[PDB]
Amino acid sequence: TPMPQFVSKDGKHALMVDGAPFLILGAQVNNSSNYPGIMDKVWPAMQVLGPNTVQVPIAWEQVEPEEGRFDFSFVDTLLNQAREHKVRLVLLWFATWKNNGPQYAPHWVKTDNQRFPRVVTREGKSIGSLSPHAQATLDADRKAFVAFMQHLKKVDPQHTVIMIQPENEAGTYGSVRDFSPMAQKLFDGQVPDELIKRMNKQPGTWAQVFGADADEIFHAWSIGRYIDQIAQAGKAEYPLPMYVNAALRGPFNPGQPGQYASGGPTDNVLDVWKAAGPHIDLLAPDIYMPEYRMYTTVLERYARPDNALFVAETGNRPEYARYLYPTLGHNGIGWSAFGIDYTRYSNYPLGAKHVNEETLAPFALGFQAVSMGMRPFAKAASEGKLHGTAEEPGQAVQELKLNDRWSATITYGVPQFWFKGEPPGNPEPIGAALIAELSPDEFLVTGYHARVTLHPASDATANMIYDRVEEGVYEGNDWKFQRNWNGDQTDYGVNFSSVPQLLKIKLATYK
Amino acid sequence: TPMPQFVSKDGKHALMVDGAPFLILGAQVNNSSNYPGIMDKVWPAMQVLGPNTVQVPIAWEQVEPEEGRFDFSFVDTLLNQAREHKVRLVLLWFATWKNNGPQYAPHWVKTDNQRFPRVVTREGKSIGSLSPHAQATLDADRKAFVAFMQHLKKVDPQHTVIMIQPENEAGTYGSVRDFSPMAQKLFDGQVPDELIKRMNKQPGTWAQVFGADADEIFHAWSIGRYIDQIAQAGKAEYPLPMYVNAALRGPFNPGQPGQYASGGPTDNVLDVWKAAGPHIDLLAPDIYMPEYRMYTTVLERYARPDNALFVAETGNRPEYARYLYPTLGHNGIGWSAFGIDYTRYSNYPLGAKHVNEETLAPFALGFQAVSMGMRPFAKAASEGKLHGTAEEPGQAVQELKLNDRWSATITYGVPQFWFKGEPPGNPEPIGAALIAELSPDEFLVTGYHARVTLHPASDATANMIYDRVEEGVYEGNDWKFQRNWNGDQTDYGVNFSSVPQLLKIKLATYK
Amino acid sequence: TPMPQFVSKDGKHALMVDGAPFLILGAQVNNSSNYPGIMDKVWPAMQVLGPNTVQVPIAWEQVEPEEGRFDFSFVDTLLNQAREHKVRLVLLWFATWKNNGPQYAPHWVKTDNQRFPRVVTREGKSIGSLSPHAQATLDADRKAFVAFMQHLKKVDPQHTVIMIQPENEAGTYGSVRDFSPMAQKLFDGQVPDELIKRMNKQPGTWAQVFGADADEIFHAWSIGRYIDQIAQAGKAEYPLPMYVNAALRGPFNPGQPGQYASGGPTDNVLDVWKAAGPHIDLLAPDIYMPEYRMYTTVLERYARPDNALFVAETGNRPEYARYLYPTLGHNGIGWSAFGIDYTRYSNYPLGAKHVNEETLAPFALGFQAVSMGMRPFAKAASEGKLHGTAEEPGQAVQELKLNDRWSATITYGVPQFWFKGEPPGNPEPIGAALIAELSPDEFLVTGYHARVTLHPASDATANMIYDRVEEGVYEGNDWKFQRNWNGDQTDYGVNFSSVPQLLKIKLATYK
Amino acid sequence: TPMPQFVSKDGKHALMVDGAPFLILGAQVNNSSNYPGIMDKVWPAMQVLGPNTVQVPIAWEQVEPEEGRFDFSFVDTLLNQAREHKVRLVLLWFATWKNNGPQYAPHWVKTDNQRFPRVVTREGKSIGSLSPHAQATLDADRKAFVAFMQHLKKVDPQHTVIMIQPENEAGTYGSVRDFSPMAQKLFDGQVPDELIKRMNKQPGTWAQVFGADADEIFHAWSIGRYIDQIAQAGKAEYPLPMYVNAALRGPFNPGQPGQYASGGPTDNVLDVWKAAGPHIDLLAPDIYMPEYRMYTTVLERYARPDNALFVAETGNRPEYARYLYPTLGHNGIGWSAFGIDYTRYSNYPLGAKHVNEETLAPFALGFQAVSMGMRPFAKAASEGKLHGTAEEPGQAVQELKLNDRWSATITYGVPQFWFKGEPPGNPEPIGAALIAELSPDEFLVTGYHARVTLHPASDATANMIYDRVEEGVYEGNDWKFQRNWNGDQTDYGVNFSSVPQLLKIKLATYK
Repeated sequence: TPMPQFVSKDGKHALMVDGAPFLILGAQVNNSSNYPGIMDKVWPAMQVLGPNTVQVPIAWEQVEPEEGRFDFSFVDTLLNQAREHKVRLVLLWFATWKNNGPQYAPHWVKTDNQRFPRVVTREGKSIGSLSPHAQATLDADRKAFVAFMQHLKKVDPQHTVIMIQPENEAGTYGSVRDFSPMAQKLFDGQVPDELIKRMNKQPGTWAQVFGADADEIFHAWSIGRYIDQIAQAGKAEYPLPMYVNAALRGPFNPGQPGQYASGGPTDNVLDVWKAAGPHIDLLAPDIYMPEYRMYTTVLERYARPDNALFVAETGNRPEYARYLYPTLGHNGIGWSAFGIDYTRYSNYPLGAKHVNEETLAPFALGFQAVSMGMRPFAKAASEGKLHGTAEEPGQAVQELKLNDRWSATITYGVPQFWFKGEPPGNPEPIGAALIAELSPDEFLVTGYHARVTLHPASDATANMIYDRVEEGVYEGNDWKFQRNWNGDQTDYGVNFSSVPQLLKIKLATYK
Repeated sequence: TPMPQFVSKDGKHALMVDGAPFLILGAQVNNSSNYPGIMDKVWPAMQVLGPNTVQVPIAWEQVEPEEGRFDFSFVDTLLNQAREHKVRLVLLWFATWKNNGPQYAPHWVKTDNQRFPRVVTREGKSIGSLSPHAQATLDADRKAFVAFMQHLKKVDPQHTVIMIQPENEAGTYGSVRDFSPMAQKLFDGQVPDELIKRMNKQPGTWAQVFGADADEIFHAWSIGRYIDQIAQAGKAEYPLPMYVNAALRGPFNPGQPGQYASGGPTDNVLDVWKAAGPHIDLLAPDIYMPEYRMYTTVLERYARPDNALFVAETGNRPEYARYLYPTLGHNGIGWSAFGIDYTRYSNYPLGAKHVNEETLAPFALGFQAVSMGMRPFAKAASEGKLHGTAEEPGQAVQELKLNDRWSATITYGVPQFWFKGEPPGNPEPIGAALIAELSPDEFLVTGYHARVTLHPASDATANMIYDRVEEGVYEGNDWKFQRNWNGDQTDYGVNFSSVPQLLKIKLATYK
Repeated sequence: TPMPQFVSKDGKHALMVDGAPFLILGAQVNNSSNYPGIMDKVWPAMQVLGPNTVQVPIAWEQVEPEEGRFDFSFVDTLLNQAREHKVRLVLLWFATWKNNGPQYAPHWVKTDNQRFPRVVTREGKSIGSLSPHAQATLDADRKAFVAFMQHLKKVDPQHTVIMIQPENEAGTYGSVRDFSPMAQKLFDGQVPDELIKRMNKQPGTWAQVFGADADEIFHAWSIGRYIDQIAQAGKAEYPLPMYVNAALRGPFNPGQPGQYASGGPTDNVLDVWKAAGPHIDLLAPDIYMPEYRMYTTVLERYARPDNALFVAETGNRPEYARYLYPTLGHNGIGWSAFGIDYTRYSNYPLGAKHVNEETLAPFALGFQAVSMGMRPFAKAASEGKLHGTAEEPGQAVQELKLNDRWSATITYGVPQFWFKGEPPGNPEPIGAALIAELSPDEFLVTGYHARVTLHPASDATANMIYDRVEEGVYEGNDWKFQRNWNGDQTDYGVNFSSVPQLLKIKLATYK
Repeated sequence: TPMPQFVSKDGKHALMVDGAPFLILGAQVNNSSNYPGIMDKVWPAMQVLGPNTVQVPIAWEQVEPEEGRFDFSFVDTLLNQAREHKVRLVLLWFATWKNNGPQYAPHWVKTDNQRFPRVVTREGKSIGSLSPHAQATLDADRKAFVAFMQHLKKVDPQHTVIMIQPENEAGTYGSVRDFSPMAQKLFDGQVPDELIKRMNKQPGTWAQVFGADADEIFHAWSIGRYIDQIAQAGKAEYPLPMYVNAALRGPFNPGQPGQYASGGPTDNVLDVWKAAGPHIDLLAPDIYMPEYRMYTTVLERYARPDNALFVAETGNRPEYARYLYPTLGHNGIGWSAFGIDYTRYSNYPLGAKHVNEETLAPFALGFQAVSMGMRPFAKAASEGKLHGTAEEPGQAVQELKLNDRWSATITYGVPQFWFKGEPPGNPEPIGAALIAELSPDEFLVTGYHARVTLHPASDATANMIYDRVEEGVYEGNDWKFQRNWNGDQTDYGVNFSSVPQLLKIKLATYK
């Protein structure tokens, strides 16, 4: 009965849950959906979407409303509800930083700018972001987080909670770093040796070592060390996997640090964050860029040999749903949609104007399909054998290289039969496909609004035979056969529309 | 267990109901919805709208169909039904005047123009309005009203009925005053001393004292004294608060008296009516002017230090619903929509072509929101601490000054998140906000189709902190907490859509 | 317990049913809806429409399928069903003529053109209409009709059946008369004395007496005498009222006889039919002319001092519904819509493409309204005191003279409140009003999509007072009060929309 | 209690089921709807459509997954379900050929191109079609088919299964014939004597006898003999009727053999297939040509004196539904729509994008109408006395010759009453009519979106009388009368809309 753990070796990764790889199919409630009196607007939405994991804020202001006086009653209530509604949990520690700011820190923290000081701009102004350099703020956050992880260990031997997110989009808007004297005395000092090593540099001060990027790298290092110390102390009580989430900078035309949240784990300081954070298992992007080229580039930059891809947040508008499968195709640990409840809040223009059964349906389709084979899909991801893709506007055909023997053509917006002319694509980009290689000649295949045409990748497989195309579902790891597709259903690839269908396809050659 | 009473001192007012301030959230049935056989088309509409007070006609013709033979059986039935359906009552005495005319007076009154004479025009014609100068008509109305108030005292110790409206839009169409000899002998006489005092004038006859306005002021005085005598005699039996309602003249381009109902409490004879009517607690406007500038000007003119604002009637078309909150913002006693039943009558073009759940929804939203905190809202109004505003077409932003420390920006038609560009306003003007100052740093806030952004009003509060933003409801005066809004839900003001939500917002500063 | 009877004296008429005047609010099933196995598609439509009288074919071919072998089992079944579904019946004897033809005569009649000969054209051709001159055909029809009326007397002491229609649109298409030798020997003879008397003519042969109209008048006389003899023999067994129905000729631009059904009771041979038919109580028009001027002219021509108006058939398209009230305004005996069942037959373009709750609603509204006061309305018609009108396209205002004291203005398509501008009319012509004078100052008033404004018709009533405007219903002749309309509901006339409402309006004058 | 049998003599044909002629009103499930776990998406669609016969694949790969190891469990389950849901079955043997290919043959067949060789092109390439010349493939298919028919005999004494289809669209895409040496040695040989006889030719080799068509005729003969041998061996175990289905070549502009499936029973090798296949009862077209002229021409070419017409497959788009009645008008054995289940597969553009109650309704209408008289309709077809027609775009009138005495005019898109102008046709071509001659003067008539006007075909019947027009249904062969249509319902022909109605019309003449 092992607890959840994150493993990563030689560029292959797994979130182990109950002793086997697990893929997070996640939903995050809105930021103020973290009280008993509002949960009856959370669970009905989850029942429609059907995530296997729900992200919920655990606010520092609610568990330590007065210093030393802890209250974990909402954690207790939430664990009971998640167990009743059959989901795992990822708890979000809203503390020193939530979207750069201290708004979720307790009254006795965020109103006391002397004991818990804010970042000071170069021009001398205090701004709405707590300085990472103050020992008092670190001590207070870590104490509450330690008490949190101690409580969790006592009341969750079921391991309902599988990961913790310490802080939420840490970083600073409105200044590249802290310019207070306390900060400057550290910025004037020598760059720590660990960072010199990891960055392949020569010793010196921050200004000497990093030049024009010293301010931003200093801030990223200082935030990273701050959260790493919290993660280390919490893991000493209850060593759940832990990750931080990034408010992104633009992948192609980023602004200046401070326009984006400086110091957060943005795509230019990933090495700094890895060096600062040996106790942080991964750096997760929060992706609200609906354009295909931007979204998929962010996925590629955060999927590294030293970083399992977890899309911790993404939009809940219907065009976002299709990005689930390409995310899983990077063989990370999963993907989560943000803003899933019926509280009538909307983060439009980032997300949907409303959350209801219609807006959730495109998301539920993928969650249902993956859930039909989640443990085999997760095993495949743990071995780097998952492939996934989403439809790009203006391109009705994609090619997926599977292995030496087979490839898959993905065609969007076509009939499930012979068609004349070039594939038109779906009227809106809504298609996706997901393929796991189970063995060299057998694949798990699902998709929607799309045709998947497996075909030979070499002369050795030119004489292709469909041996079986079994529709069915897995119970855990046991395959439950429904029917063998054949005839019209495989003559023009295998075609998916709007219902979740999993196909276990065994290929052969005639000899 | 005190009876209802109206208190007013130094420009602050309260309708005391069950020993505490009360705000009327009212609905008035149509003019012929005052019989047992039609009430099953009243209560289903009230169940949807959810008023806390219902206005119903009590017709002189129904309670004294023959002289001396009183019948209060409908009053009895109505009290039972209002108690069953959990509303308070305001009873409208349809007697000497209903919309200037005697149509609701009994057969033995309105067919006898000798004993109960009509106004005579300057040219000698009797018109459809009873003369205020006839002692017989005053005596007969007052007798029936006294018997009415005696009956009410006996059968309503519960105080279901909280106010009485003697007469209904008294005044005269088609003549500025009565020109009959009976009238002229009074018009030739000396202006009574009380009116000379209140009007800051020198003694004389009506023509000497008031000049070109003598005819209209004489008529207003004479009607005012007539109704005051009825109110005084009724209050001697059962001293419920009492008010009269005004058919309005145009605020900017009024016609001549007689085109509008001359002698009624129009905005140019309010002092005359106050002098004539020490036993009439307030002069209430009936507002069927949907244009923002006209509607809000009428509110300002009738909200005086000597006159608590009560909007006794207003339209039931959807654009009217938003005027509830600016009305309450004048710290009067409430607001009532006219024409609320399912009898299939329509007073379009003044009001809605139909009354159903769709047309009532915009009204129900505000009634539900205010009802969630009605007694605290009424306490705030009794202290002059209520603020309210409605959306004006072409203006997407309003500013509300709250106190020395805080103000509120009201923004219409915007996302509940960051938006680029100037606020567009709602496509139709439908937004409103209502704010009560509970203490210098704590406010009750609700609105719809609107964003409320509290912000510093002085250098002393520049370092603004949201201490709590508690969503919840009051049970009487006891606050029932649901959740604390934070994060996305307060980063861009607090945003309201189409559901009733009450926020108790405590502000702080970091130090 | 009297049987139904028709009375007519000095231009005033009544269908007496159960000892008092009765107004037929009728529905006729389609022509093949006269068998047990199809009645379950009749009664559900009647339940929606709510007629008080249903017309049903009784086919000669079904009650005498072989000569001498009578079968009245469907009559028995139908009486049971009409009693169960609470309607009266008018039975249509489909025999020698149905729409000019013998198609409903038994096999042994309509296939035997020797014993039962057809009309012969001038050029020698037999056409699809039976000759009225053959004694064999008269004898056979009359025998079956006598057996029919004998059976009815035995099995209907309840008087479910209130009238009989002998034949159905008798007349001849394709020839003005019979030109066979049998016919010519009668045409050559002397005009019978009774017809010479009634037509104010001098004796002679048909050609001498009537000139160019001799052929058509001869045919009308001969058909009239034929049916009169059947009616006389049937009435001798069971003297129910009896009427014949007319396929109309054009009121303004009629064709030639034979294009229209020559010999039928068309508007130019009404005197001939009255002379030929002393045992036929009335001549009823079948009106499928939707244009206002044509429809109302037909009503005027068939409403005579010697002819009570009964609209035996009219269209079931929605524009026809409004013609009910002007029909009743001629103080005849009622009005019936044709084609009322759910068999999925349509007589479009004459009638509606479908029969369902939507197409029936405009008809049901009037039937419900009249049924709320049917016996008082019928009493008023029996005295010539009913007034009715329907909306004409392009005319939004009509005036109804009621008596010396009062008139009514009918205004179409206006608000139920003050409106600026000229009345626009309803977008389609759908309005109607019905007014019964109960006494000189009291009226029964109903309407739909219309305003009724009673107003003085003389200087004596200039000082008009609404004494009562009672909404309610009658149970038999007992008035059941609901409420008194007043205020807004009578300030702009009394306004009717889409629900059935009956108002008993007592007018007064102030003195 | 006879088993099903096919009889054909002198150009008249019958499928005898339970001892009497039977007309297949068929539905075929999709190609992968042949497993227990998917049948719950078959029967709900059949319940809506209401076929009397369902076609289901029986796949060689499922009944002999390993050689010698038979498994008929799905056959057993399917028989139980068809009996429960009250349909007959036609089982489709998916074996050596399914749409030219071996995809439904077992693993040990289709992956072994040595023992079970594919067709070789002229240029030397193996293509996806099994060669008919290999004795091993014939032996293996026939063995499995024999075991299949043996099993069926044991478990289906109820005769739920009425026909078998050996193979499915046999033929070859991509080559006119096999060019392998094995094939060429047969092609070089002498044409068998039976084919020389039937083709009215002189002896010789294939190239000598048939010239430019030798390749295609050789292939058709070789496939025909292959399947005939299977049919003969299966019939020896259980002699159910058997048929083959044809992937069609274009009727007017066919491509080359190999573009269409060469060797299949295309319209140019019907004589070859008749000569090769004395044990194959008929050659059935699969018609996915929606254009009227192409569809009806295919019907005419496959309806031969030596070939009963069975439309084994046709489209499930709504325009196809109307082709049922003209198919039955060729006096064959029935008609079946392809793709009838709720699995969410679509063979659009050939068929409908979706299968649901709306898309099935036009098909269900005809199935319900024919089912109301199926055994009399089948008796009439067995005697060549069925007549049927469908609406052609641009032609609103058709004439059907019935016999010497009567004809029927079919008019599309007109009212059920008199209309002015030329018939417009239905907006889309949707009408059809079906007429059985029961005796010289009595007909069974049904249709939809159409008028049927019976009229004289000779001077002897000029004096036409409708004797009876009985609406009703048959229970087996017993007529159950509902009503006699007359009057309006027969004055303008008999008119059909969207509900199933069967009329038994007896015609007479008056004398």
